[PDB]
Amino acid sequence: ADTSVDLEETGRVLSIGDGIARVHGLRNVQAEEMVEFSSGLKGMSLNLEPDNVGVVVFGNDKLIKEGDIVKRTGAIVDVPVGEELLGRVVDALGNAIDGKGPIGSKARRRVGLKAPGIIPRISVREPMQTGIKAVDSLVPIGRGQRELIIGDRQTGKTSIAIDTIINQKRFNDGTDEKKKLYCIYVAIGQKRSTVAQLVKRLTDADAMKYTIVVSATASDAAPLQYLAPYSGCSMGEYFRDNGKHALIIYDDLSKQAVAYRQMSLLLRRPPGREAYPGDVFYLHSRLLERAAKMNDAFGGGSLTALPVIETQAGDVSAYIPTNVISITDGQIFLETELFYKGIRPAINVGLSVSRVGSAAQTRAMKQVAGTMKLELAQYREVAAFAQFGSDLDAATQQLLSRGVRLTELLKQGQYSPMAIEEQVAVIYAGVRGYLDKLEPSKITKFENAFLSHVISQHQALLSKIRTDGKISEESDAKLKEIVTNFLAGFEA
Amino acid sequence: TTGRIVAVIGAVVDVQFDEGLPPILNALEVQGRETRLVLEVAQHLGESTVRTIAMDGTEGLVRGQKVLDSGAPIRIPVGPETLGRIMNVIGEPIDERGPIKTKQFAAIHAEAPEFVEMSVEQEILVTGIKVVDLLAPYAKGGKIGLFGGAGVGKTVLIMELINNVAKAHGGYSVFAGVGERTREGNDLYHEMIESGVINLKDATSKVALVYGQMNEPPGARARVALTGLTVAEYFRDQEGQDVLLFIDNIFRFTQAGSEVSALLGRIPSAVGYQPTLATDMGTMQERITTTKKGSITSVQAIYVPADDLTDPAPATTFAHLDATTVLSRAIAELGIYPAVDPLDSTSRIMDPNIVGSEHYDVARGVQKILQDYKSLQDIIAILGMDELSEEDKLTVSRARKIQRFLSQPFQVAEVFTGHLGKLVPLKETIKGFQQILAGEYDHLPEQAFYMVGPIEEAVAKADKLAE
Amino acid sequence: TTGRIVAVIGAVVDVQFDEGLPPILNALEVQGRETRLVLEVAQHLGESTVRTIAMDGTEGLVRGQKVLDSGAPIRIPVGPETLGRIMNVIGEPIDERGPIKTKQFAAIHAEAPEFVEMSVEQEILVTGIKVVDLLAPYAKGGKIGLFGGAGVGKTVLIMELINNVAKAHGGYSVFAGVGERTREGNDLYHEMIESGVINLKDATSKVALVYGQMNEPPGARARVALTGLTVAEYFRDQEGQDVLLFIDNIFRFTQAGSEVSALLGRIPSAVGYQPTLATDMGTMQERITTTKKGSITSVQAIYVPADDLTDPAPATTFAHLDATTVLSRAIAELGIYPAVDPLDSTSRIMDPNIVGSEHYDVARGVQKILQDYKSLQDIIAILGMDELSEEDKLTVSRARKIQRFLSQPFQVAEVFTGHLGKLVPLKETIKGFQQILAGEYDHLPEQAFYMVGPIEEAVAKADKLA
Repeated sequence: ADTSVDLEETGRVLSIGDGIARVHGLRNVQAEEMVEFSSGLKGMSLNLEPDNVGVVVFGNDKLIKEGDIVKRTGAIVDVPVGEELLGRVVDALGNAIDGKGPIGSKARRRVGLKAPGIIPRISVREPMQTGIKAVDSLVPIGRGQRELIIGDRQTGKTSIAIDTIINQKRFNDGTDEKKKLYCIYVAIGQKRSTVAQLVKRLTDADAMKYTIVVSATASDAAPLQYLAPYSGCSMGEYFRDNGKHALIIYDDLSKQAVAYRQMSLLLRRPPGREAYPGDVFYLHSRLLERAAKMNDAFGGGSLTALPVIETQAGDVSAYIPTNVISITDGQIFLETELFYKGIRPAINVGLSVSRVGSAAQTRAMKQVAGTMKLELAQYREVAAFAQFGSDLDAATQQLLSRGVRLTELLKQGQYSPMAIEEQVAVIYAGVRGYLDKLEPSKITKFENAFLSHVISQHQALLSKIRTDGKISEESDAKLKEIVTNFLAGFEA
Repeated sequence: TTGRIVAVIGAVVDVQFDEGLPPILNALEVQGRETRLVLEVAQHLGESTVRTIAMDGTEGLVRGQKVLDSGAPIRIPVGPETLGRIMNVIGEPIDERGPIKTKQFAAIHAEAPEFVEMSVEQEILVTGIKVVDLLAPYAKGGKIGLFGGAGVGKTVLIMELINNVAKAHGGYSVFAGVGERTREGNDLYHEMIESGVINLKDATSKVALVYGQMNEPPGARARVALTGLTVAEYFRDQEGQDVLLFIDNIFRFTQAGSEVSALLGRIPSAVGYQPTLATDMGTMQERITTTKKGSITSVQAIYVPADDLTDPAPATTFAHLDATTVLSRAIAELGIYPAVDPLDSTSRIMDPNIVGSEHYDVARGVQKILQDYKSLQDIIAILGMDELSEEDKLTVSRARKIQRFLSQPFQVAEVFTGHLGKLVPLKETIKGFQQILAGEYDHLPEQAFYMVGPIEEAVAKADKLAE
Repeated sequence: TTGRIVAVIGAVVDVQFDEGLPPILNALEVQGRETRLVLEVAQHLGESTVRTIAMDGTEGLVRGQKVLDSGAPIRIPVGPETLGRIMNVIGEPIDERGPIKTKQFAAIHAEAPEFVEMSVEQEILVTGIKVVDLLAPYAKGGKIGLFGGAGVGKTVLIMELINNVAKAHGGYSVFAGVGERTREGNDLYHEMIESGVINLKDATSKVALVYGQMNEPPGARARVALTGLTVAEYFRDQEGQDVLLFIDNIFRFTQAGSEVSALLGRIPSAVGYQPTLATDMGTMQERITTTKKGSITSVQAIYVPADDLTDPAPATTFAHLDATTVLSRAIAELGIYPAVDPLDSTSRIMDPNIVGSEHYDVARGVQKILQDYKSLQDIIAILGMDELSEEDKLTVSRARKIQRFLSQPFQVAEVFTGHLGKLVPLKETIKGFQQILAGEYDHLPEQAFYMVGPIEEAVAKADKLA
């Protein structure tokens, strides 16, 4: 009485094609449980139908044939979680892909867990410094916040994310454990050589130590690409639920949607708007709701997400683009026009927002950039309204004079994340009018000179602004003094 | 009755009953679960099998699992002991403060008030917001709609109205969060408390809350509005009070339905929507209403997919409103908040017979000039401004200043504008515009009119700018 | 194993087996035919039936016909004896020169190199083409893509590159003609013979040719890329060789996929394409890559349908390249060749730390002025230049001179330009563009810059224009 293959805990493949197995049997499987194929290939139980189980396959279905035995696992899909993963490159299921040995994982976590409710969280209040003036000054990001990076191909979306990961050494190399931020970088649909390029740079910046990289690339099965985000999320909640701080980049959520769309159509689920499943909003809401700030009652830890979405022809009104803009706590919109024009980052002031506002900003920063955002918005308008110097008054000549100078200061190169006090020093100079008489073309050069001066000579003012976290009345006076005088010697 | 689960595909679960088939709308409870899972019966497939929508996650369900017919549609705790509390789609407290000990329970599904139950009183409801008041006045007991694409101001606008109106309101308020951001229900709850609208120690709570956010399965999202609305109907009928209903965002109810629609076996209507969109919206919107028994003042946020106001959903909702505030990313983009579109916002009380001719002539006066300027915009763009008649370059002037005088620093967006929130009284509004239109400020600079409350601040700001 | 043909629809042949069902991807040989007809298994429909894709026309097949499991996937002759030979999807010679006598055979379906196998060295590959070199430089062992609507310059650009790069390359080359014109295969083969890269006398050929053109049934077009690809993989890993891989056109592989997809019975995705579009591009594109074992510099022409770059096919291809050359009908129609869109082409090497800041600053300099000209164009369009600012008119002058200086005569296009092909050295490009930017030629006329190599020739042309 060989009773190893009863149809309650095992089944047999009725048919297989395009990564979808229609398994017979599996009478006791649970929706969303993981199953195993004779070939050591894992799959996931998505459709539990009267006469069959629709199984999505986490790998090449070429090794699966009609008749194969499929075995339950009794477990709803999960993955390795914890500090062991830092500095490692894993696939969408947790397996290492840096051929640097097994992960020493002691904890596991379901990839699909609902986000903490109302009661367990507290308003986002601690800054999450990117290192990018434009961002940290105009569209501030706090911990527990979800801020979207969106724009066409090549407008610089990933860069924002890398600079951010790199900027975190400051605190991670420090003492304070509350200021530390562990990062997670999920590649989806991307190309292996690009990721390999990516993890190299991170290594060269001495950032891998605090980063985990979940990779679900271009040739990985649709279901791996699909899962990848939830997988990476779960690794971030480990830190979030243990009073630690995590930052996750979903690069990008566009390719995942495609994966979802594919997986979903191959299951024969009727296509919806634009060919995607009627629940693509849900696909991303469920995920991004998980980035959150827990109250002290739950460890005070947090998860901050920076999902990426690719627009086409800079059209942000597009259905997917708006679907995701309506989930996150703001967006950073990058335009190719601005980029080519010299404005890098190509952040579009007017169209980007932060729903957290200044609550995610240090007082030093709030002090200097409190009204700048709506000022630049109003500047872009009149700058357009006078692309014909229409008998323009002074209030608007002053508006155009600040607008241009401030625009130059928000410019920034790559890989050189600035420290908060450094940002405050340079914005200060502009916002206060000390630069209204310098020539726009000069501004970039001046900022390198000025910053040099204060960093070298004046670290007492930098350390105080940084420390007090505010701009006291004397600091504000020591600063006025430095800028005006250096400026003069500078314009000799 | 006891049925078994025969198929699970997402939020849709098919159940087979041996004897006694639960009627459509009935709620069934799945046996064997750490948490309460309710399934609403959606259809009778035949063969004593019903197709249902899950009110929560379907993970771990098994074919063959047991399901008991509860014998009635989802019923929730309704009454005064709901005030100051936070409820679920299915009526469970989610605030960790214990049971909700109501005398009665109500089914979230119910018929809308009959035609002979309608009321036609029309009283302006002043809000303190220049634009709304001036051009698209809200009406007490009326149906109000805030239309807007992602991130243009729907919620903040709902936030400042709670402050400028809900806060003084002598009556209850019900705020139903439908498919919106969890972070947001936590911001509001704690704000209600810090301002005593919610009292955790006594019975002075003047607001009940119901939530079915974006982290929920379609099913929950297709019903929270019902739960929310049901709580509100109680205070309207059984107590006869003046209710204030806030829903953010009702589009989510309709997106919820479109998300399971295909699994319900339906040919899609246009734009992907389900073929029953309008009727689904109708039987709901028709309950959100003032009657002779009580009064409801509903403020509903309405999402606009792809920013397209013609999208079957936003498009289908206009007919259910008495006043509409249409927000626009093109306005917002310029830094003009609130980003209301002055030429696409309307109110059923913008009638000389109701607000008066001074109110009316100003409003229309402001709209003509903004329209007049809209038309010229594209043209002076290319052909420039020299050739324009001094008569026409004055309307460009006044328009650009009005465009600004219409912005205002909200008290709930100081974190955004870096400006103290201003609330302007209806007469300060009418007058301010009357004067701009009258040529009484053609000397001050436009910028003086941007982000200010009353016209006097525009005059003061001119000086401050004077240098 | 012997199965029987149960159904036939175009290129989708369903075969039933009684004992021993072949795994997916296995090649079956249909029995009773004048020529070879290979069927590639695609899926197990259950009931001991397999749905397959024919590799040649299916006319004549009959239900109940016998089919034999080959026991493996399409396998093809791989090694140096393929050099100088023309071969089929299924690896048979089609150059009427006998059998390709190789030691080994490789199967066209392989997995992509692993993460740990990846490389990250970034070396610039100079081509002698001004626009490419200056603005979206290619890279050794990198992945290049030339996007182009019908008749814009994709093939001419591949030819010129074959000339300028392949010709003096130490190492092998593989040209894979996918879904294109047969005459072109013929034009190339004979040309290759002539310049001696193909030698029918000695073993000195440096090129292997694989073709599955516009006349083949969908399945052939759907697999030849894999076939050219495999040939290239052999030189890379089995000989640690530096390869060059040219494909015209990789869009055809995806199109082929869309042709059979309904037949495989799949609900279509957007624009009628197959729901498996991205993964199909993916497991294929991911083998076209440099690794620690060998280098593959690959240039792929990407046909853009109806000129729509938002088309699922081209749209999904951007993510696989390191450098892209987007060709434009609008530019072509102005007479600028190559019709490269300067504000739409990019290259992951356009980094100061790789091309040097001199290069990086001229490059961004040129784009900024063309971007600026681009915004003035709307107004220039109704009202011309009159109303323009003296300053604005100088950007316009410079932009129109930079735009013309980006064009250049290709040897390969001499019959059409009426001019002798030019190859400009990088430093000559960086320079010539500096000066233009710098106002050192604001006196010359635009026409002086049109169709020339080095700037020095632009000055001359100006004298001749007098």
